[PDB]
Amino acid sequence: KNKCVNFNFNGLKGTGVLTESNKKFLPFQQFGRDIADTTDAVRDPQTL
Amino acid sequence: SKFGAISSVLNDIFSRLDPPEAEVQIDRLITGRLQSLQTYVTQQLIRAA
Amino acid sequence: GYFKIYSKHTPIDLPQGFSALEPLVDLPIGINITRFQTLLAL
Amino acid sequence: FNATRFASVYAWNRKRISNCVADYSVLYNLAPFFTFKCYGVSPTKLND
Amino acid sequence: LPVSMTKTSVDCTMYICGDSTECSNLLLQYGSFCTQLKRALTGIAVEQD
Repeated sequence: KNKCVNFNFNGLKGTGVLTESNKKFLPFQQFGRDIADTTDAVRDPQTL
Repeated sequence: SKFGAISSVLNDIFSRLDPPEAEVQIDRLITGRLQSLQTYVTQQLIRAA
Repeated sequence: GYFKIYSKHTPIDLPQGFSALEPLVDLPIGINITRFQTLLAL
Repeated sequence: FNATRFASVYAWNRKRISNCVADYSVLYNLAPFFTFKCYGVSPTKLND
Repeated sequence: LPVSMTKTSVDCTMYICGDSTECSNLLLQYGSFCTQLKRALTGIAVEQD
């Protein structure tokens, strides 16, 4: 985390920085998408 | 927007389809985004005038 | 082909308030449903 | 894939596959598989 | 009476391709569209000033 690294989370490929989250997601949600299909947040499939 | 393709994000287009096949969708997306950007630039030029 | 069960509990006819339904369980199998019936515990 | 009996075009079988690890490398490795067609997906990119 | 606007600069790679590396190799075959867009945006920015 906290470094520009290529991420591959459950088929989602791209380049971005992973930082510590402060937002609370609901237990049924798994992805947070911004405007115009912008993937802003994601959960870890290993440690949730 | 899909711009006539099967997906809107090209990162999975390059990951699911082979390079010989994904080129059509990539060129379609590039043409659509270039047309959108050119329309935006024309509107901005009219606004600037 | 997937039966969805959405529910939400709110303490209290139906009031004029607003409340969304949160997903609880997503059954990945679906069948041909035409009728339904409830059950009581009198 | 190698079942003993297969259904006809009417009342065809359907199995639910979940919570496991798929490996499509054994499929195209078999010799008598003549036709291998896909729509929107590539055979090589089935492992990622 | 308005006299000025917001000077906006649009990048070609981050908009059309985003973070894809295989996409940047295909924009070079289309010519100098981005050269026209950046020049028009710079002209608008100088015109507002």
